[PDB]
Amino acid sequence: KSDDVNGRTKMYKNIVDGNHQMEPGMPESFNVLLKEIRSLGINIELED
Amino acid sequence: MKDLLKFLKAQTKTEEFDAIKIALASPDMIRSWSFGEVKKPETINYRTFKP
Amino acid sequence: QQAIRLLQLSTLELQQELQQALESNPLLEQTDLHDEYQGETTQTLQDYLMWQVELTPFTDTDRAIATSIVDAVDDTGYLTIQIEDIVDSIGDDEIGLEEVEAVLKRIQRFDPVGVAAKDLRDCLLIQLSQFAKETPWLEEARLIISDHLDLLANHRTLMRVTRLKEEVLKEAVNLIQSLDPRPGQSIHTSEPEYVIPDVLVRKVSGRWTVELNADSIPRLKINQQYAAMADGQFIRSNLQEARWLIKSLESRNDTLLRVSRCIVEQQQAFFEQGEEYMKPMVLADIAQAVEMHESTISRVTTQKYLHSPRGIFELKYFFSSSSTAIRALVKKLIAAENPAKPLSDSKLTSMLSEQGIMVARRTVAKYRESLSIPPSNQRK
Repeated sequence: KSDDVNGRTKMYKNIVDGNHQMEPGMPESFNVLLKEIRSLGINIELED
Repeated sequence: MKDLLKFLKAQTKTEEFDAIKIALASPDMIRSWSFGEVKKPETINYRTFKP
Repeated sequence: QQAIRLLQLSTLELQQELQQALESNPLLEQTDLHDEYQGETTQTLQDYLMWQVELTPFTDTDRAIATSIVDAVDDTGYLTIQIEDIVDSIGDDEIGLEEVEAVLKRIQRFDPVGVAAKDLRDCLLIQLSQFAKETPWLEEARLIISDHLDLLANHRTLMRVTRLKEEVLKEAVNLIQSLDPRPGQSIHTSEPEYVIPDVLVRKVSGRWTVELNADSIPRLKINQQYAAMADGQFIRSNLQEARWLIKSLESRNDTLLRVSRCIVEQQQAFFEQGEEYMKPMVLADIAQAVEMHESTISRVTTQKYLHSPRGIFELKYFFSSSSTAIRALVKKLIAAENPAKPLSDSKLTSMLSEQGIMVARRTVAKYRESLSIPPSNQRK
């Protein structure tokens, strides 16, 4: 609905097509929080 | 080629993850994320608005 | 030579040089330090055109071709690349140069209609294709721009070539004038670029205050907690250099203020009415008014800009390297106002002397005669 950068558009191209589904991905503001923590002397990664 | 770049960026946005890591940052690591050193306090040029 | 280089740099360039110099010696500006959230929003430009390609099926292979087009779209709305040049960008042999025309037209047909069209006649011609709507005058109209007959309208020379009937064709050309040539470029919130004023000028009631200066002027304070007085002589030598610096800086502002007073006084005629028609003051003429050397006044004149009620000016443009303009002034003045009391010849010469334009009582008469208007005969 809101947060995701790509998911909103890839969803919009669906709603009009008539296929109600989602390709969620990850919220963008979490990707922001990662950089904001990364601005300190702290490192935060994504494993596995 | 150009399709491979254009969509490669799109379909590899589907790259996934798990298990958020946390640690302390080393000077070599902190320099790893650096694309350059910010020397000058100025923001934008003001003669031209190119930064 | 530290003072001479100090004066004539750009006000922005000077403070940049001092900032480096300020780091090297312990002097401090006013820091506004008293020791005890959103500037952003989204906008869409070509991003709007990209909304098209996601929803409209091109399949996968053609969508990348359409995405390659939107980059080439200028702010004006036309392609910079050649139709064969985007063909080079895709780097594929399956484009055929025919398929690119197939997709290029389809993105042209999404609003703004006419967009992303080479040569502007496309834009006008491909404007018309969707615009056709079966009617009314376009059939003759589509002929003019398509046939290369677009030499016109340079000017009835078309009639010889077009053979349509004369005056009715203007009801086509009139319909041609209703097409937007280049959608959709629209105003963003850019102020746009504003030139920070050096100096300032305006008129308080019945007077002219050139007092200036904008907040460009750096305010430097040489006092710090290092007032303590090889080591100690370094701080005395640097403090000595810094006390000379503030003095030389204060003199720059003192000179700008003075030079500004004398360049506005000499040129006021231009300043008071309109633009140009400036009496060509010379650097030496202003150099004679005040002790300053011509080398120093040329330097300070170089890059220090000036704000005026009409326009902003480099102060170098004030320099340079008659009857008609005054006539229009006479006409404008006498035609203006005069609701009951006509403006006497004496009053005109008074008004023009007040504003700085020098004309004799007799020359105003001859100028008014050449204008063909009799003085003061007209009244209530």
